[PDB]
Amino acid sequence: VLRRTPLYDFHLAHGGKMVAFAGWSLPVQYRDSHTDSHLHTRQHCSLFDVSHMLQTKILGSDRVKLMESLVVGDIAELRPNQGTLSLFTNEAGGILDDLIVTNTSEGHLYVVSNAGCWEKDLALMQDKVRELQNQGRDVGLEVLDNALLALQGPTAAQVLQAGVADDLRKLPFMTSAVMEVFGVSGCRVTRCGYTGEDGVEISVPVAGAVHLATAILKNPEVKLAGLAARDSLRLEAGLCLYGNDIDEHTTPVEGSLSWTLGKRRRAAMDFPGAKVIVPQLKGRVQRRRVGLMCEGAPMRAHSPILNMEGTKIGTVTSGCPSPSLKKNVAMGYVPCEYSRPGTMLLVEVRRKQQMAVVSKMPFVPTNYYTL
Amino acid sequence: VLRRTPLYDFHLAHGGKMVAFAGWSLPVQYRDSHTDSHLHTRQHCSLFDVSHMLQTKILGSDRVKLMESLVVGDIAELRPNQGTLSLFTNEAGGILDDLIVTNTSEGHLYVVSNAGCWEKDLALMQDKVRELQNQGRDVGLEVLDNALLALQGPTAAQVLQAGVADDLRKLPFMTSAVMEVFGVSGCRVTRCGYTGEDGVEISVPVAGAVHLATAILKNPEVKLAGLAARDSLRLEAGLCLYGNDIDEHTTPVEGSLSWTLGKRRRAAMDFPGAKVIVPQLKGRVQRRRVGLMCEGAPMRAHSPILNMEGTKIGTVTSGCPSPSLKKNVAMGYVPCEYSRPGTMLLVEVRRKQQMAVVSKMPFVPTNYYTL
Repeated sequence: VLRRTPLYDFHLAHGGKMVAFAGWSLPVQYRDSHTDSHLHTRQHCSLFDVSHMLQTKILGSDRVKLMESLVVGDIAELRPNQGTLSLFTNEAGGILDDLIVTNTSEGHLYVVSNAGCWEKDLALMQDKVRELQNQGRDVGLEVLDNALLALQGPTAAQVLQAGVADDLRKLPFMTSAVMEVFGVSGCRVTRCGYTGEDGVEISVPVAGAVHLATAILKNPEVKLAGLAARDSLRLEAGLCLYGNDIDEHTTPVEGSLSWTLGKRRRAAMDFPGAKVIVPQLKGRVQRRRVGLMCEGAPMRAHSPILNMEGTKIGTVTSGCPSPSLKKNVAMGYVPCEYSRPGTMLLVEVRRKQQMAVVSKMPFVPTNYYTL
Repeated sequence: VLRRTPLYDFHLAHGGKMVAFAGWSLPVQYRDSHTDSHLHTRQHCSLFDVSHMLQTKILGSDRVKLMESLVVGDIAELRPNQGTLSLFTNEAGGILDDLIVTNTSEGHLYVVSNAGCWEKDLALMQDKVRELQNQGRDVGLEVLDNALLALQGPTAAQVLQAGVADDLRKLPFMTSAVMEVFGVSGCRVTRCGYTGEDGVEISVPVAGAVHLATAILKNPEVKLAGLAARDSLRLEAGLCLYGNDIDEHTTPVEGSLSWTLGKRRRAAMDFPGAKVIVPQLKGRVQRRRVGLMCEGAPMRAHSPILNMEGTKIGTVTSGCPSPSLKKNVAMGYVPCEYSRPGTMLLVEVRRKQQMAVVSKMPFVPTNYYTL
C-alpha cells in the first residue's frame, strides 16, 4: 500500500501517471512527455510535489550542538534565516543522507531530508536528542506535517511574487523566511531546489496546500513536473541522488562532495567521520564520483566502466538522456587517475561498450540567484 | 547499531543480558533466571523498561474523529483520563497493530503502540492527520520523547505510593494522571500493564528516567525483569503479541478481541474493515484464537494443531513453559467448533503429536485493580 501526499487527487485530476516511489504514490509524469517537461522547467518553471520529504524542527538551546554532532557543515555560523546543504555522516565517514538545515529567526533549526530515509534519519536524530537530554541538556525535535512544494525555473520567482508581499529579490539562494503565500499564512519560503535553476521550496500547512498549488499552476508560465523530469534535471545539474550516487559506503570525499564540509570544521578536522575523511582529503582515496557523457544509447545505473585497456575500473550510478544538451549524461565512480575531465573511457551500454568522456559537473551551468 | 533507551547503562550495571529487540538493545533477563523473575512478578513486583514503545499525542478539537477513523473502539465515550486497549484495522478487517489510547483531561489523546511497528503506526497516524487537515478539520500529532517504565505485581502500587502524593487507591485500572514521581515532575502514571497483575506504566522525561528507576529499585520488593519473563507473563495473562497472535490477516473477531469493538462503532459501521468485521460478530467466522495447555515438551509458534483424529485444523502462534502453572501454555487458531474450553486436541511438538487441551484465557486469574 503506497502512501499519498495531500496533492494525490490533484495529481490525478491533472493527468498524473502515478507510480511507486519510496513507498509513496507520485506522478512519474503528467500529460506532456518528461523530456518536454524537463525543457519547460529550464525555460519557464515547473511545480513539483515533495511533500513526502521529511520536515523536522530542532528546538532547545543545544540544538546547534546536536546538529553539528550529526552533520559536517558549519551550523553555528548560519545567520538567522540562512541555510546550508549538508550531510549526515557516521563515524566511518559514510553518508547516511543528504539534507538542508536552516537557522530560523524563530529560535529553531528547520531540517528537510529524504523521503526514502525518513525512518533512519528520524531515529538518528531521536537517538541524539535522547542522549543529550539524559546528560541534562536542553534539546527537542518536532516532526512537521506541512506539505512541501517546489517551484523551479527562470520564472519561478516572478510567479510566486504575485502571491507574496515580500520582495523576493531580498531572498537570495539558500535563505528563507516565513510569509503568507496566495492567502495561506504561516508558509516558509526557501530559495533552494534540486534542478540547478533558480527556484523556491514552500513548506505549506496542509489545509492550504491544494489552494496554493492551484494558484501557482494557474499562471501560464507554470506546468506540473513529475519524477522523470526531476531526475533528468538534477542529473544535468550534477546533484547526487542518495541511494544511487552516494550511500553509507561512500564518504563525502569519494562522493566529490568535499565542499559540504564546513570551512571552520574542515580546517579543525572537527566533524563526524573526520578520522576517515581527512586522510582522503589529503589525497589517500581510491575512487571519485565523476560525470560522464556519450552518444548513442544512454548509460544506465549499474553499468561497468572500463579503461581503454579492457580493465574494469568502476560503475555508473545514475544516467539518462540530457534533453538540454542532446547527449547522454551519467554519474559513476572511477579511480582518481581517471577522473580528469576530458579522459576517454568505455561504458557498457546494452551489452556493448560505448566511448564516453569524463566531464566536469554540473553538465548544465546552474542559475542560482545570489547577491 | 542498536538503539539505546535511557536505562542502557542501568541495565548493564544490574546484570542485564542485552539482546536485539526491534532494533533496540534490551535485557532478555538479568542475573535471576527468567522463570524466577516471572514468579517474582506475581508475588511482589518487577520493573520493566519499555522505553522503546512509540508514544504519541493527538492534538486538536477533532482528535477523537481522527483516532476513530483508524481504530475500532468507542473513543469519545472514554471519561477524562480513562483509556482503553484498541486496534488499528485495515479495509480488509485485518489488524495493523494493537495499542492503548487514553483521553487525557488536557487537550490530547495519549497513544502507546509497539516498538516493532513504530514506522508503520507513525506513518498511518501522520497520513490521517494530513488527510483530516486537508478536509478542513483541526488536528495534529506529536511524537513524545519520554522513556517508559512498567512496575508490575501485587506490591507494585504499594512501592510507587511511596513516591507520589496522589492516592493510588483512587487510580482504577485503565485510568491515569500526571504526577510528580519520586521527585520527577511531569510524569504520566497509568494503571495498566502487560502481565495480568495489578500494575502501572510511567511515562517519564528522559532527564529523570534513571533517577526514577533507581528510586523504585531501592525498595526490596522490586526486581528488574527482562524480555523472557515479559513474554511468559503476558501469555499466561492471555494477552496478544502483535506479529504472533494477531496480524494483518486476522480480524478482531477471529482474534477473540470482539470486546475491543465499540458499541457505537458497531452500529455506525464507521471503522476500517467494518464491512468484514461486523458480520463475523454473528458467528460467520472460520477461526478463533484460543489458549492451549499441555505437559511434556513445549508447544511452539508455527506448529500445526490437529483434532483428535489427526486432521490439521489450526496453528500455534505463541507458546512457552508456564512457571505459574508448571505446564506448557500457548495461543493458536482453531475453528469455532474446537474453541470451547476443555476441548481435547493434538499439537505437533518436536515433530511428534502431543495431546493438549483448550484452556480458557487468562490461564492465570488476573489481579486488575477496580473500584
